[PDB]
Amino acid sequence: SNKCDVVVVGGGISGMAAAKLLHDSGLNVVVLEARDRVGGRTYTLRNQKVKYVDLGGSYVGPTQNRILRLAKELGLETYKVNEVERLIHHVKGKSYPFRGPFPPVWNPITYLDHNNFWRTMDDMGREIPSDAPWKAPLAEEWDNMTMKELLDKLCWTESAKQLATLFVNLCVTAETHEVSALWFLWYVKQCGGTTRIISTTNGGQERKFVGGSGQVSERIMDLLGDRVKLERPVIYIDQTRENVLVETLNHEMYEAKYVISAIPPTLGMKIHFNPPLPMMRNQMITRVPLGSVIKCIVYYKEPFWRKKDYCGTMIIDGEEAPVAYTLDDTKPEGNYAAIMGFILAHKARKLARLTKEERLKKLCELYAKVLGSLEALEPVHYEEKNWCEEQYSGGCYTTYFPPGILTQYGRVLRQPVDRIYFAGTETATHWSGYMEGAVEAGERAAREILHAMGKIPEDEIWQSEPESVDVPAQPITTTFLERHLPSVPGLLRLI
Amino acid sequence: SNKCDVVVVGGGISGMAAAKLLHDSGLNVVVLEARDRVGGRTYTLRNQKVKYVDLGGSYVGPTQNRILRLAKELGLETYKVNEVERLIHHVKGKSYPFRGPFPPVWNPITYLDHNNFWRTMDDMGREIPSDAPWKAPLAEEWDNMTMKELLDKLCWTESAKQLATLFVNLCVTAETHEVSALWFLWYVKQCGGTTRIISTTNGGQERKFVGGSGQVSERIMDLLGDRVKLERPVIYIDQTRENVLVETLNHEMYEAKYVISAIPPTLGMKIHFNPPLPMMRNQMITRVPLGSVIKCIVYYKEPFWRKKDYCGTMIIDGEEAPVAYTLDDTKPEGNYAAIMGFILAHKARKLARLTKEERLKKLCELYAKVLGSLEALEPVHYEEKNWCEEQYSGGCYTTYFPPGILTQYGRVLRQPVDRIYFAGTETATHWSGYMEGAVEAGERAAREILHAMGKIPEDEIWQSEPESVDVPAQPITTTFLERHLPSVPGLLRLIGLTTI
Ligand SMILES: *Cc1cc2c(cc1C)nc1c(=O)[nH]c(=O)nc-1n2C[C@H](O)[C@H](O)[C@H](O)COP(=O)(O)OP(=O)(O)OC[C@H]1O[C@@H](n2cnc3c(N)ncnc32)[C@H](O)[C@@H]1O
Ligand SMILES: *Cc1cc2c(cc1C)nc1c(=O)[nH]c(=O)nc-1n2C[C@H](O)[C@H](O)[C@H](O)COP(=O)(O)OP(=O)(O)OC[C@H]1O[C@@H](n2cnc3c(N)ncnc32)[C@H](O)[C@@H]1O
Ligand SMILES: c1ccc2c(c1)[IH]c1ccccc1-2
Ligand SMILES: c1ccc2c(c1)[IH]c1ccccc1-2
Repeated sequence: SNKCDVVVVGGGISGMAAAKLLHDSGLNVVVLEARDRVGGRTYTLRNQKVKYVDLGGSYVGPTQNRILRLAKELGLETYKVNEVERLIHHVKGKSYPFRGPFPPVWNPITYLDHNNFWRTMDDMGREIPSDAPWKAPLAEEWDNMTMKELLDKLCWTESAKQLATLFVNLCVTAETHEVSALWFLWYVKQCGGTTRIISTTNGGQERKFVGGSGQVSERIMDLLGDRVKLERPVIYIDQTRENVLVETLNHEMYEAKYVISAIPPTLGMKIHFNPPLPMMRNQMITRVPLGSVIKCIVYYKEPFWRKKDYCGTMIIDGEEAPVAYTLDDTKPEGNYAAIMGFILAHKARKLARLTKEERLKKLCELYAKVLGSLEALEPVHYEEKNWCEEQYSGGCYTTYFPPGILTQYGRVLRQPVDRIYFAGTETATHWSGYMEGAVEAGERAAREILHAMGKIPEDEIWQSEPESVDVPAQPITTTFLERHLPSVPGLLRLI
Repeated sequence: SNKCDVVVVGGGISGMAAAKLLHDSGLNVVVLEARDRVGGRTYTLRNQKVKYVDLGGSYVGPTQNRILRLAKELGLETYKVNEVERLIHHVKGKSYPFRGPFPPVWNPITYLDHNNFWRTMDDMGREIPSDAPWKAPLAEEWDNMTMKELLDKLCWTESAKQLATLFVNLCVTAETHEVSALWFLWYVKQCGGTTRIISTTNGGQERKFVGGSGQVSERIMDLLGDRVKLERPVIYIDQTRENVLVETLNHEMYEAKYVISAIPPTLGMKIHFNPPLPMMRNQMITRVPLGSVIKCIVYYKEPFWRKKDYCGTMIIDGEEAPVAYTLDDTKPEGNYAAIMGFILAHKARKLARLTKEERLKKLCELYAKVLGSLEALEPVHYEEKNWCEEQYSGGCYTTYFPPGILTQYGRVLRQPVDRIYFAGTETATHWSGYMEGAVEAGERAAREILHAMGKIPEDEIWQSEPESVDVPAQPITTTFLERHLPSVPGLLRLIGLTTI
């Protein structure tokens, strides 16, 4: 058997971050990665036509200080997602160009409804502990409702409901009826709230890595060399003995003092445990699916939308549109002009049955309508990735919690099981579901093990992160009117 | 590599029924069973104190003809669960003895609400195809709501809502808020409806197997001999070559023309697939958890409840009661007096913290109050099984579908993946979640492979089952009043129109 201090299961960002921290501490780490590549839910494809493209996780932003610090240490640079020109909200078959993070509404009733919806999500969020959403004072009430129910309750307008729906679909690549209100509200609040999560400028979509996010995992793999074992899917973990035994599908045996599980919680199901997992984890890892998304990048000779003062961001309401949300994916040099769009939630399932060429045509025709340009009909290249297909991801971006699960099982997610500690973005308390959360969880799990080894004190397991100098956070602000305008039922009570 | 025609993954009733059918058709079958035993979610414990006790699936009933036929063929007999004396509905700290399948109410408004709740469950069920619940006209609308939301819409009394909630908890060992309304309405409909599923006499809980339901799998294992491989958890299935390769955790390799997956759908995750599963299945097997239950059996010197004219059936409403439902589990001979109780859904999680001795005390104190009997405080023995703990079950009784899942993923539950066919009770179209469904699905998967091999025509894949002559099904009947009494909103609509 191959003997080491710690086996890290999964060479995604979380696993790689944990392995790098343990390696840097002088421990012998081995990273066992199921795939023939590192990066997991990050994947950067290189070819002459795109140079490079992120087909998985890509965007980083302010307050994601851990992924920015790790990336900078590995010699990576960020550039800003193009948000110079106008965003588009495409509503009832018409493009409404706008500026700012939130699509505007003109109907005064609809305005109150929209304002109240975003405000209420953050108000509810403020009662949900980041590290313990199940401790929210109304945790049971909110966990026992879907986002669909909450939105049906809150939204007096079809307009607000459709945008809130799009927002849920885009945040968590799931339907409003699929997810716990408590979990969703937690999810938003632990990314710093509605503005932070939805924003390009000053939000989660501000930046991308020059040369692609896959370089974070690739360059930690560069550092660790042969400590990374590719095509080593872990099938079995045995903690009955002095040392933990980790077995891979190619029959290899790894012996460690401790294990970090840096895989999506539900992919814990692909590992056979001895002894059995405790009851609550045994059931938890069956209750926590990942969302559904196809990431699609259409390439053009030029970023022709910029000529019409569109930045390439499109928010596209309604069932018919295959893509509800797009960003400009042009390279910082202004070449390899491209529009990135997500086919979200049920549409990922619906449109997966088409050919690549058919999806390209649907995307091109949608983009020609929304951008109002025939140039959208003349793609020079197309790249796409359906994350629903991935045995070793389960989906993207992340794990959602259906109604009732977070309150009953949420405490389990990072509870050590003897000498197995849990990393993975799902176990983060901030930007859980992001590359940031991956780094937070990997490093926290690694330091749980350093604490178990008597190498660090309890108070050093959870470590704050200095703010990035390259990507500083600007405060999230609201207006007096946004804070105090009445809800639609608020305005009715008054009449 | 160990070569055969069909590898069956899982030695529950479904995989055993599949293996038996294929074996009986002249094929070379292997059953790869993860545990040191067969039976899966069925498990008959034997010791001197209890003689035998089903800690898992136990009850069979009218319309469950496939399990009755399979059991009978294996030499098993059934007996009737005790329903001679009064059932108890325990609501708000008081016991109300009654007779008949549904706890009665006297309050006329409450009467219309209860009547309408049960009627509406079945009315909605009649819209849902057993084999394609996603084809219900309102499939999307019903699949996008929880049972909590549907009860909130339907129940105009707290009384009906509390009984309805208990009904859901008891039926699918899940909270009303955890489960799809479409799926739950399908689930009840595919068991023959509210009366059939809830009833002891003339329903799902009418009978038990003499000696325990574990005998079904054990006796099929005896028939198959060494073809059943215990402690062979499957870890890897490879379909990239001419023959399917199935690898187990101990590194044994099996080579087959075809595979039957007879494991709960989500436990499909414990297998690494080459090539990868198609997208829809890849995601479906992460979206379908099993419910949560502790089955608890408290033993007494005598079935002392019978002397107070109580059959041992207690429907116990509300949060404090660890157990919401009990049946007399006394042996047919009248000895090893016992009360079987379920600790359901969240209470299974909540009370698993306690010691066995502490759960026993809580159950006795409950039974003492519900039965008005100090004798309930004098148990002689106790057995329990928390199914939440089982790596190779995931829970009990069965897989539930959270909102949105059944319409998006439902269609691939039993869709073959190249040379893998899917059995297990979850893939049944009648009494899915039950031993009956396990038999239906195992046999159907087996016949799919027989069809793929050109051994039978397509029209023999799905086979009807002759009605058991031993457990005849009384039809489910409604009275004129039951069909036409207005809902509470129907009564209110009538009152509106009279005053006009
Ligand atoms: C897919 C996706 C993700 C994504 C997103 C868009 C798409 C289409 N956009 C994002 C974004 O713009 N910014 C961001 O921060 N995140 C975005 N996401 C999410 C992001 O990619 C993930 O949160 C992050 O990559 C998660 O990292 P983590 O390290 O937690 O998880 P992982 O990448 O899934 O890595 C797990 C690795 O484990 C291997 N694996 C799985 N099972 C096994 C077994 N049994 N044995 C060994 N290895 C295993 C996986 O192969 C993977 O490499
Ligand atoms: C647990 C339970 C179930 C139950 C119930 C009460 C409880 C507490 N009450 C019931 C009742 O009164 N009447 C009834 O008809 N059903 C009742 N249920 C449900 C019933 O037990 C189940 O529907 C039924 O037994 C399911 O049979 P099925 O054959 O579909 O599935 P299974 O029993 O889970 O068997 C699966 C087998 O597969 C093995 N396994 C799992 N993973 C693997 C891998 N990777 N490799 C190989 N084998 C695997 C399991 O060990 C199991 O044996
Ligand atoms: C709200 C709004 C937009 C996004 C998100 C949440 I996760 C993300 C990743 C890439 C593009 C866009 C998003
Ligand atoms: C409704 C009512 C009662 C039951 C069921 C559904 I699954 C069954 C198995 C054992 C006891 C009770 C039940």
